[PDB]
Amino acid sequence: PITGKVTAVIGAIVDVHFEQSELPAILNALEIKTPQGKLVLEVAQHLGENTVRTIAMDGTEGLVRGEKVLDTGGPISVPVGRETLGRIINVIGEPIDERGPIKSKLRKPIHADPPSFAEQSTSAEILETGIKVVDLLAPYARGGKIGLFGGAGVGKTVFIQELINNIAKAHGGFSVFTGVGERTREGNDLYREMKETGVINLEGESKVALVFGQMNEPPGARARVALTGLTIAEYFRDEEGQDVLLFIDNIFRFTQAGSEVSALLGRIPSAVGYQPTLATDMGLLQERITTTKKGSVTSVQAVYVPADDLTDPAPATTFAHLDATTVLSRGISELGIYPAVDPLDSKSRLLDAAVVGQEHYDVASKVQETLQTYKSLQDIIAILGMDELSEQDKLTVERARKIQRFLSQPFAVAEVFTGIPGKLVRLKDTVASFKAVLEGKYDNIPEHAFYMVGGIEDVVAKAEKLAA
Amino acid sequence: PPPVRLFGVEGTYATALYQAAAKNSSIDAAFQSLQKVESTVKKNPKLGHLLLNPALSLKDRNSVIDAIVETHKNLDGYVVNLLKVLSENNRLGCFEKIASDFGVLNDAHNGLLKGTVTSAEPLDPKSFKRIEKALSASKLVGQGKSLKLENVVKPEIKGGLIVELGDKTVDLSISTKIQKLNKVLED
Amino acid sequence: VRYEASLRQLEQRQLAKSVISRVQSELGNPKFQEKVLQQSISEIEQLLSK
Amino acid sequence: EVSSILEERIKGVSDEANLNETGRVLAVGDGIARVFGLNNIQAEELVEFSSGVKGMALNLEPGQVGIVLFGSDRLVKEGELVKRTGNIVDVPVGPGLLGRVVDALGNPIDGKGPIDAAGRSRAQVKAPGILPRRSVHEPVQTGLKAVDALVPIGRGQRELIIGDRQTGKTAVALDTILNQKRWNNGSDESKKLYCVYVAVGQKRSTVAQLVQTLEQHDAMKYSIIVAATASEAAPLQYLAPFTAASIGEWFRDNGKHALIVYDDLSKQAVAYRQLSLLLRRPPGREAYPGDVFYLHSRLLERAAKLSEKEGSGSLTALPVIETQGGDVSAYIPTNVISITDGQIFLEAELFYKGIRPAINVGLSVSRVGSAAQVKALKQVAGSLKLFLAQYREVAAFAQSDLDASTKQTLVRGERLTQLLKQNQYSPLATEEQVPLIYAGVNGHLDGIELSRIGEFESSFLSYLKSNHNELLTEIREKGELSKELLASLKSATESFVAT
Amino acid sequence: TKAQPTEVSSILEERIKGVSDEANLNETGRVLAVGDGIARVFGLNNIQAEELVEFSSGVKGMALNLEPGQVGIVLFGSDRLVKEGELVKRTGNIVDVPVGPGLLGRVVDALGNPIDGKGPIDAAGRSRAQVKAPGILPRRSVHE
Repeated sequence: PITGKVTAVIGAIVDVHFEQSELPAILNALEIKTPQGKLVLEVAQHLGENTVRTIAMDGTEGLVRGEKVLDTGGPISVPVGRETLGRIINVIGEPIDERGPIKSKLRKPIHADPPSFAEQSTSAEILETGIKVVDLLAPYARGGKIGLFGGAGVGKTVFIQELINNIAKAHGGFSVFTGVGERTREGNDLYREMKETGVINLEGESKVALVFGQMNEPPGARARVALTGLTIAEYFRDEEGQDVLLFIDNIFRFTQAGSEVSALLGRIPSAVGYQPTLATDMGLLQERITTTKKGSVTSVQAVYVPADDLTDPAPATTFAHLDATTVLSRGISELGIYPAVDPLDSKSRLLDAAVVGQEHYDVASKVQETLQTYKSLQDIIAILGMDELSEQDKLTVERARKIQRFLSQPFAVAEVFTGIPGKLVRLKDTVASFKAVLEGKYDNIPEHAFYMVGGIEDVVAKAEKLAA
Repeated sequence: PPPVRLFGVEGTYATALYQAAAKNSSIDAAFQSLQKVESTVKKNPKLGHLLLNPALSLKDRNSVIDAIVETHKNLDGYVVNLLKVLSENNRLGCFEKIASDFGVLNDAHNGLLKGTVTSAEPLDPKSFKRIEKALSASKLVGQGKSLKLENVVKPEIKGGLIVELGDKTVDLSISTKIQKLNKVLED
Repeated sequence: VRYEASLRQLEQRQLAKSVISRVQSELGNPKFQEKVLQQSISEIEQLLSK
Repeated sequence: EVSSILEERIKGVSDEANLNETGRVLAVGDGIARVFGLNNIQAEELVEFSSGVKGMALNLEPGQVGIVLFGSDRLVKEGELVKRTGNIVDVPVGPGLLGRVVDALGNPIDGKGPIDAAGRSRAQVKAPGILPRRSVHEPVQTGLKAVDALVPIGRGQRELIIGDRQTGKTAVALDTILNQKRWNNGSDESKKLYCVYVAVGQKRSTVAQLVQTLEQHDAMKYSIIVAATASEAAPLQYLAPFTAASIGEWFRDNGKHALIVYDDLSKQAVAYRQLSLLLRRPPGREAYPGDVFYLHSRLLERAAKLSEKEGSGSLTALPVIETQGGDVSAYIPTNVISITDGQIFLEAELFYKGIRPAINVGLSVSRVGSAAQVKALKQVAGSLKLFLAQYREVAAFAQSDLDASTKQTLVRGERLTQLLKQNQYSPLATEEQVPLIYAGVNGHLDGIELSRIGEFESSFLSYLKSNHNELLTEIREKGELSKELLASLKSATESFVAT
Repeated sequence: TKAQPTEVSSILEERIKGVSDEANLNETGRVLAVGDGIARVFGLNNIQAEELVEFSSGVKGMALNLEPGQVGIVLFGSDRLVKEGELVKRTGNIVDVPVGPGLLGRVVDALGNPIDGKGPIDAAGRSRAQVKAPGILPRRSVHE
């Protein structure tokens, strides 16, 4: 069998010298049986003389040089099935939810190629959500990558949970929360919250599958957690048809992990230190997220900008890949608005007069223009007084503060936590609500009574009952 | 392929030579002839000193090989093709480097270990035999892996001895014992 | 107390050069032979015990 | 005498050796002995030279193993037997390190005595999983009102202390240990925080003062001081937090709690830079290894508040990072900032303004929050945060003519700033933290002049003790503030403001 | 002493064994050290500079570094498909792409493979990728 003895351990770059004519191919997966169970090395070079240069996916401590290695022959094949759902699964495809051996029937190689032109999005359609704010002010796309901005404090995690529920209703989808550079504390919190909010119901169904990749996990395994998550997603899209939504945590820490492995590989750091292969690797990752004939993966990513130095290649390249960005604000949530979305920061290219229709585009522009004018108005309103400004001007401001309240809707997932039943509102009823609100028909109704509601119709009732 | 790796370092030459000449089964002949032509080459003072020296060109080196193949013929023509290769590779100083390595590979194939009894004095023939016996008695010298045990006298070591073989040494020298004793009586 | 402690250290250093003197005595005598012989047979005893 | 010492020393070279696998130095340069031999050799294995020095082998090269020396090159010389100790780096773990200043190996450098140890456990041990962890409910109290309330800290938690050296960087850390003396007295061993101070790149003269200070405040008896001094070699420095953590795991495992304060991981980084550069492994950004991030992540994620699965115990950590301008931009700060949950940002401006040690608590943050805060202390200090928040903004108009609202904020805020001043090595009980913040919140401090805040404090506390140390004892024991108790407290404070 | 791409044991063994290097290293190569989308091949002595080589991998590559008895190709193709010791055969032509008139209405990738799939290639000729731009005298005043 293909066997070789470890012939160097300079860093975590472990060179294995194999007996001749047992030729490997680049991107193979080697497994070294170890007292650490196994050490999984991934062949990333051939150094000739039937020697390799590999990266590690497991720790390299206590290695006695000359250890025999066995070559699987190709990229690690990571379990897939609906058995993976609700299971935190490690890079080596083993429980870190600790709910024991997954019964995932088939496993599939992690390194994989992006679909052909045909099986890439030729026309893009808007994947629906129950959140009206999302479907208006940053409509989610089919195949699209809409990269969330605005960290937890806006209820980011709860927002993400809401999305999982919405996706399930929306298509029939599933999700996979893949976490890169996880803080093991935060991972604990997420697992506990996710269990509680029933996106992972042990007895019940678990839509989201969890893959967490701690920072402590070696840089090679940090880079490969993302690809593993993606493989599950593509199994969902291609082999279960289902559209999925794949969260990624910091793609900055994705970058950092890739950058480190490049330097380890000896490859010269490119500008700002970031890897020379940054573009292509991201390119693969964000072109395996697209609309095939079957499903479509879509990816919501977290971008840990390096001190808002967007100019830097790692953010710039990230923004180059991201179709839309949803920019939740903590200011907004502090105005009591949950959704915490700040639409004067959230920007999408999926707001076009074709993508969502001309009427929607015009309506959106009006709602935005109302808010923009309202914001500027609030600047001088504080000194001048609203009542001292034009009847038209205070009409706008009054309508706006009511609109602002109308944006807020309880979240279905956290319905238990708030004690307030959430709202799942379809796109058509979203359009209807804002048109009427633009004509301010039922926007002659107090702000508090236009607060924390879904569709326009629902809040006609609430308006009356509040007054009564 | 070679039964043992010396991890190259011009042992890559030795390895290549080893397997090629092993299948030609002419490694003993090669080694002996290589030693023999080397002894009289080294004892040609010009190009037994200047052979080491890299003064020689490519073209001048090739002409050196022609002189060398006048010095002996045959006894593995793969080492004769090696001479050409080495002149072309312009290394002829790490020629004896390769010779030493080839000897190790050759005698490894034969299955023979070389040990040493570095000592500060030339020991008894009783001592020589007893150590040689002791090493075979221990599994350290396994069977089919022969022993050449060479006691050497080194002045640097002051008294006692260190037996070495199998990359395991037992050093019962006075110098080392003295080192620890001195240290603790200065600490 | 200070000088008493200093004197105690000085004694160790005085005896340190004496240790060196005693080392020279080992290396000259046919203790040099007899104890090397002892090391040889000791090495035999250990190595046969392997 | 000299003879008793001789017998000990000779006893210490009695019992002949019997060597096994050796290597021999080919050439030794720059703390990188390059050894021929050591065919079998665990990674991070300890090897002991014939110069007696110990090393680890970061490069295992194919035919030579490039040992890294933990000491001076003079000792080493060409052709030197390098015996293979055959044990990966391990350090004693056990209660014997309590009240002991030890070097990395574990040898008492204070020489207070050999370590009682139940194991020697390896230096780098993988982080405890998702499910081994549990939410942090227990607060840790530093006896500094601002830290305990404004920046609420728990046990298990890892939180940064990024600030400039010698502003009593060490002093801020030491204060916690002293308030933890109170808790230590408290029988439960989740309250007995067996603190570990990891002094990295710190001269022995300074560390001598530290050791003495701990002893003075009688806290050096549940303390452990891991010492890797300025001159102590870069392998020791590199592995010093790792080995130290393993000690911490023993406490955590036993269900006990402890606090490990790494000061400063910046010098741990520097040591790794020395190692990496000498091992020719490329130095990362700012000539500081790129997988220094990887090291920090491994080390800092062993700090955890366990679940009852692995017994609810913990290993609080407080890494200290030294900045020279507050340059968080710098690669080593950026990495650590990401890994830690919460930050304490200590600032120079405050120092000059008489807050010594000096903390800018506007720029301090917690990302573990008030879940690790006493319920009582939380209740009477929400208000404080908001008043101070306004105070920051309204400090930007302070320097004349001002609306009454702005001026009011300034009155409460200036008094509060004076109240939040603190001097080194003064811990303060929770039953006295709760009253002081209440007064400020009720604006009762406003009346008593700024200069008279100092006088107010001691007097107020004694007055509270005289009037009702029953109330104080209720705050401590109930741990909660009953409305009747705050009613009485409000009356008491008013009375105290009167006299 | 020094490192040479002929220190390789398989290279040395062929030489020591006095095995011939005609037309297997004059027009065929055998891959040596490969990784990082560049491959180092031994032989291909009749390789032209910037020729297109077809590997047995299937991968095609453009010679960049023509080195004494070695070539450092760039792989127009995944490293997955490439293994060490593959046989590299000269395509024999400088890198050219099909050029013609009937490419209108069809996407092609750089090689010329229609990646919309549509349009089975209709191209009159192929023309070398690097072409030195027309002279001063070739240019004339713009007006359209």
